[PDB]
Amino acid sequence: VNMLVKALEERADAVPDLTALECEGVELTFRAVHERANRLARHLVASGVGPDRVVAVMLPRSTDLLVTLLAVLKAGGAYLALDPEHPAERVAFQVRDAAPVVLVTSARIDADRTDLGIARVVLDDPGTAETLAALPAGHLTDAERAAPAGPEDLAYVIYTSGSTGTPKGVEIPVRALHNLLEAMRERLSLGPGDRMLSVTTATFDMSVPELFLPYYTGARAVIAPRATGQDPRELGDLIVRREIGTAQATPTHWHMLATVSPEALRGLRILIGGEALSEKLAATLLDLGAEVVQWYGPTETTVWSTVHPVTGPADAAVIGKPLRNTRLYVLDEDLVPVEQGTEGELFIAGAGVARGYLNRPELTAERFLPDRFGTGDALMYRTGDVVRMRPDGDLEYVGRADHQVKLHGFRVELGEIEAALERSEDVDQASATVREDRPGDRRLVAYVTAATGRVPDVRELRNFVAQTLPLYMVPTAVVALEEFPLTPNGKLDRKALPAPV
Ligand SMILES: C[C@@H](N)C(=O)NS(=O)(=O)OC[C@H]1O[C@@H](n2cnc3c(N)ncnc32)[C@H](O)[C@@H]1O
Repeated sequence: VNMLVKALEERADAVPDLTALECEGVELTFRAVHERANRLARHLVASGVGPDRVVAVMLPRSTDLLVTLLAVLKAGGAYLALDPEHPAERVAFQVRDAAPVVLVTSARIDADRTDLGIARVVLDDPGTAETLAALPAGHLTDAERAAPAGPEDLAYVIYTSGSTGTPKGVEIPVRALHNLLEAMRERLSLGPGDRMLSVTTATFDMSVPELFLPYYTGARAVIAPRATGQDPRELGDLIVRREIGTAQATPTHWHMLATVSPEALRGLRILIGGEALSEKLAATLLDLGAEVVQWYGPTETTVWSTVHPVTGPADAAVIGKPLRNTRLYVLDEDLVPVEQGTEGELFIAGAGVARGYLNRPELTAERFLPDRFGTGDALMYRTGDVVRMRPDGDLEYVGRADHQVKLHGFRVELGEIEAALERSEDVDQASATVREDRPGDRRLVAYVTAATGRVPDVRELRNFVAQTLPLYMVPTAVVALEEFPLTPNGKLDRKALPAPV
C-alpha cells in the first residue's frame, strides 16, 4: 500500500546506471544510492523503526543526507530533519515533542549536538560503517520490514515557524508526499537527462521536492555543498558549470541570484514560491531569460497545492490552479462558496492535506476542519489566506485574512504601495506594514532598499507615491535600509522591520 517506495524502486530498477546524486565532483548511480540506502533501512528496522515512527536525522547537506531520508522511507519510518547549526534548544524541543526512535547522524558534528537522549546510528563511525556495509543490500521485502506500510503512514514531520509561539509539528502522510511528487513530475515533465538543484535546507519543507523528486523521476539531484547555500555567486556558478535545468527558491533568494548572477538565469526553469512575487522581480526574472513557475501552498498541505506558469509580470499574484487530487474552496465566514470574482478565505482539501498537528490536538481542530464538501474523516486546511477567482478559473492571492481590517476607514492594499514605491529608480525593494508603536496610533510605514549606485531620498519617496495612490495609502514615513531582515528560511521578516520615530 506504500506506492511511494514501490515507485521509487521501480525507478531505480529502470535506470540503475544513471546518476541520481552529484555533490562536488562525486556522482552516485541509482543502483548505488539504493544499495546504500537499503543497508541503512535494514539497520534502521533493527533500531526500532516501523510505521508511524520518527527517525531524527542530523546531517549536513550532502549525498549522505539524501541517502538517509530515502532509507527512512524504505524502512517504513518517518523522518524529522534536525539542523546541526541550530541551538540545542530548537533541536531539544523537536526531539521531546516527536519522540524519535533513532537519530541518524555524523561523527564530524560536535558530539554534544548529537547527545540528545536518543539512540544513535552514526554513519561515519568505524563499526556502524562496518555493520552497515555488511548488511544485505537488496530492496526490502515487507518481510524485512517491521510491518507493512500503509498510505496513512507518516512520511515526515516538519515543524512550523510559530509567531514567537510554540512550534507546531505537521504530520505529512505518505499518500500526500507521493501525491505531490506525482503532480510535480507531470507539471514539469521531469525525467532522465534533467538536472535539478538541491540547495534548500531540510528543515524547510520547500526542500522536500528537491530531495525526492529526482529519485521519483530519474532526474539528477545536483547537491550544492553547505558553503554554497548562502553564497549566491557560487550557486550561480554551480548552476552554470553543471548545467542545471531546474531550481527552486523563495523570491528573496531568487532576487539575490539575479542581483549577483544574472547570467545564471539564462534558460533556467525557476520554481518560485513562499512569499508574494512582486511585479518588479517577476519582470527581472523574465528579462534575464528564466522560465518562471509559481507555486503556492501551506506546509499543512504537503509543500505546494497550486501552480501557475508566470507568462508575464501580470501573473505575479496569480497562484494558478490546484495540483492533482487537490481541491480549493474559497468560502465566506459561514463556509459557503462565493461567486466568481468575490474574495474569500482559501480552504484546501484533498490528498495533500496533513494528518494534523503533532500532539497539539486542540489547534488541530481549529485549523483542520471537517471537509465540508468531503466524506467520512476527510479534512480541509484553513490557510488563513484571502483569494479571488478570475474568470479563467485561475486564482489570485489577495492577502492574509488577519491583515485586512481597514486603516482609518479605508482598505489598504499594502502591495499597491510597494509596486508604487518600486517604480522609483532609486529603490530596489519595498516593504509596507501597518505599525502600532503606541497602541491606538496605527500608521502606514514603508521600507525601501537602494537600487545599485543610488540613494533613496526617503522624503521624495512619499512625494512619488502621493501622485499614484489614494492619499490614505501614502505612508506616514518611509525608511531606507541596507538590507531587509530575513527568517531562517530566507523569507522577508516583516515582524523585525524597525520602527520610525
Ligand atoms: C507557518 C509556516 N510553517 C507556513 O505555513 N509557511 S507557508 O509558506 O507554507 O504558508 C503559506 C504562507 O506563505 C504565503 N505563501 C506561500 N506561497 C506563496 C505564494 N506563492 N504567493 C504568495 N504567498 C505565498 C501564504 O500566503 C502564507 O502567508
